[PDB]
Amino acid sequence: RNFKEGSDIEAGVSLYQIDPATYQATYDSAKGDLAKAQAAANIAQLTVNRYQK
Amino acid sequence: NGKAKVSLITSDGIKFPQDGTLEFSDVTVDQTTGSITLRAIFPNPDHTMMPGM
Repeated sequence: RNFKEGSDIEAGVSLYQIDPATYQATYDSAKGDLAKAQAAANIAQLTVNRYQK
Repeated sequence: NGKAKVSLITSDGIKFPQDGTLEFSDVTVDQTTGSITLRAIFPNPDHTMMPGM
């Protein structure tokens, strides 16, 4: 729990931090793919730039 | 110190040895009650408290 029970809480405020075992992990998932996704476009743009010249 | 004292007469009719901390003030109205019900957390070194009672 992030809070003192009965207390006054702001909106969008973290209250209970949950186990991010699968999630932080999961977050890693797209991360590499993002890392890998961008990787492809990297070359592609790397190519396009060349072809441009 | 607006965090109030609280004391107990344990079921034996004996009052709990030391007072306890009145924690928060809930704003909750139980529709069948009028319940202002609060929580005052209490120390239990000897485990005499046995929650749920």
